[PDB]
Amino acid sequence: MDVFMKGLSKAKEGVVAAAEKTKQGVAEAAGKTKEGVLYVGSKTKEGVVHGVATVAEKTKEQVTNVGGAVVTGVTAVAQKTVEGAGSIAAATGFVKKD
Amino acid sequence: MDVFMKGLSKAKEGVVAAAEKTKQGVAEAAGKTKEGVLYVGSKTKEGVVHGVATVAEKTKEQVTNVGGAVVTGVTAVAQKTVEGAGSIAAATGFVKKD
Amino acid sequence: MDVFMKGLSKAKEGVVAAAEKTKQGVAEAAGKTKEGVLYVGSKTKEGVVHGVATVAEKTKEQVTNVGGAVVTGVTAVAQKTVEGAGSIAAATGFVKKD
Amino acid sequence: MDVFMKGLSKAKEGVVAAAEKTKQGVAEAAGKTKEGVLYVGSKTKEGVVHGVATVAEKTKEQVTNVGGAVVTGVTAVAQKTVEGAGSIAAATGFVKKD
Amino acid sequence: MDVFMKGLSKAKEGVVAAAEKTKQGVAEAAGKTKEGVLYVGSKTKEGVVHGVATVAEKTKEQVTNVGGAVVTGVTAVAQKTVEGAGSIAAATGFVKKD
Amino acid sequence: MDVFMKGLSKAKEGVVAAAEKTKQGVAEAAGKTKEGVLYVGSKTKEGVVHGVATVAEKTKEQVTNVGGAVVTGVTAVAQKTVEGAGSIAAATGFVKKD
Repeated sequence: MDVFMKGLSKAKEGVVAAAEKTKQGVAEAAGKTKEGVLYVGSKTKEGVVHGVATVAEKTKEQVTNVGGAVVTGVTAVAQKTVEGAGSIAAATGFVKKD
Repeated sequence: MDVFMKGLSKAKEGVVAAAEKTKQGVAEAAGKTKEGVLYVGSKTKEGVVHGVATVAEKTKEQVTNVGGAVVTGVTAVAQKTVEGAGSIAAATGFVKKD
Repeated sequence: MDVFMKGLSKAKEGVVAAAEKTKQGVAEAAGKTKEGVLYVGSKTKEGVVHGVATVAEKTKEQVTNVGGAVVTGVTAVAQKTVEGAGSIAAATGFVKKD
Repeated sequence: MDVFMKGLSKAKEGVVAAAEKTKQGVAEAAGKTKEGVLYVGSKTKEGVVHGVATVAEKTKEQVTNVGGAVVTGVTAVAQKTVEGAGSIAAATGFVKKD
Repeated sequence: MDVFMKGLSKAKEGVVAAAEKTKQGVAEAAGKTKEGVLYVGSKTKEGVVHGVATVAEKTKEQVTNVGGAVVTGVTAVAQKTVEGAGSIAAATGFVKKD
Repeated sequence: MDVFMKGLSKAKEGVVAAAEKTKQGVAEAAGKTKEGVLYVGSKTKEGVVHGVATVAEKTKEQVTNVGGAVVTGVTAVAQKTVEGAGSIAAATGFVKKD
């Protein structure tokens, strides 16, 4: 079970170059992410919200937030004359300069 | 079971160049993502919202949010004279410069 | 079971160049995504909303949101003189410059 | 990949009875057999005979045997008033004797 | 990968009865056998005979045997008033005798 | 990877009865056997005979045996009034005798 590979796997005489993701000026809020996850015979239970109650009576204002991730604010990014955020990959092999 | 591969897998004499995603000026809010997920014989239960109640009586205002991810705000990005966020991949092999 | 591959798989003498996605000035809100997901004999249950109640009586205002992901706000992006977010892949092999 | 099964496989409410082979008075010599063999991505090399030489000169007798299995003799079986070699399988289920 | 099973596999409410092989008065000589063999990504090399030479000169007799298994003799079986060699399997379930 | 099973595997409410092989009056000579063998990513080399030489000159007799297993003799079995060699398996479940 060879699952996640970046290169030579049961191979011969390879020249591999692999880059990866970049981010420049990103503002995320309450996000989830799974990159390269492998379950084998497992049993999970993720991110549930259960049994929520909320009562109001003769009140003038009520603001409630329930969740896995609550974001109530400013998530700002400001850039100016920003230069260079990149993943470079170079590979060279089996050269015969004679 | 060879599942996720980037390169040579049971091969010979390869020249492979692989790049990857980029992001420049992205604003995400309450997003989910799964890249390269593999389940084998597993049993999961993800992201459920169950049994929510909300009562109001003679109240003047009631604002409620329930969820897996609640975002109530500003998620802003501002760029100016920003330059360069990219994934480059170069590969070279089996060259005979004589 | 060779499922996800980018390159040579049971091959010989290949020159492969693969790029990937780009994003420049993207604003997503409460989105889902699955890229390269493989289930084998698994059993899942994702993203359900069950048993929601909401009562109002003699109230002047009631604003409720229930869901897997609730976004109530501004998700803005502003760019100006932004240059370059791209994935490049170059491959070269089996050259005989004599 | 459910390959060899004798019974219920992803089923419900079954009554299965399976018997198997019998042998009574059998004489085998230099035989091969494969029952329930499964190869996955494997590479084998079985039972080869390679590069055999044999020279005679002014000799009065030469008897040679080369092989994977050489049997030069008596393989005999003798039975008399022999009784009973059989595989029986009985199954009974979901009976409602009222 | 559920390969060899005798009974219930991912099932419910089963009544299974399985018997197996029998032998009574058997004489085998230099035999091979494989029952329930599973290779995964393996590499084997079984039972080879390579590079055999045999020279005779002015000799009166030469008897040679080469192989994976050489049997030069008597393999005899004699039975008389022999009774009973069998595999029995009985199964009973979900009976409601009222 | 559930490979060899005799009974309930990921099941419920089963009644399983499994018997097995029998032997009565068997004479084997230089036999091989593999029952329930599983290789995973392994590399083997079994039972080879390589580089055998044999020279005779002015000799009156020469008897040679080379192999993985050499049997030169008597392998006899004699039975008389022999009774009973069998594998029995009985199973009973979920009976409601009222």
